[PDB]
Amino acid sequence: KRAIDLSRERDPNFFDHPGIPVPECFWFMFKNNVRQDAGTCYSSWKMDMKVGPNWVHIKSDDNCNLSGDFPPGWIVLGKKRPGF
Amino acid sequence: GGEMQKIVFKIPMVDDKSRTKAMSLVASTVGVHSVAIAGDLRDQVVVVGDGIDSINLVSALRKKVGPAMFLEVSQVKED
Repeated sequence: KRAIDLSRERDPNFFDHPGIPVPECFWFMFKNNVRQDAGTCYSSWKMDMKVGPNWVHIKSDDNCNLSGDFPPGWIVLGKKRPGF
Repeated sequence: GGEMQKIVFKIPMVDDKSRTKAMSLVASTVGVHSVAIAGDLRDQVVVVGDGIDSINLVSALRKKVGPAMFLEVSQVKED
């Protein structure tokens, strides 16, 4: 029931695939402040992700801030992984 | 070859048998370099490769593993 606080979120349950660069960011998807899932993604990059009812084009900046057209109730938030 | 693809599926998976079948099916698909099960619920199937027919792959997952949905389609940042 807390407001979204990435400092208190457990890390994503991720796998760094060995043949590609390690992605710099963790992402966390919430619906009305409840964590739905989490993963890894590249910084200074782009992806298409299913966020609730809609496909969303999400851009990441160099500090893992995520932007896109999130539908009502939903958000995807980023943060840099340790050491990046 | 080309810049690699990253495709993530969400597949409700009852247990580790289902997971094993999904990983085997994906690994046997043309173009796949690696596959892992990830996510908070252990139901994200993360696929990396080059020239994957994701159309056919989702169909095969739906027939053999469970009700697969796309979560993400992206390219790998290689530079």
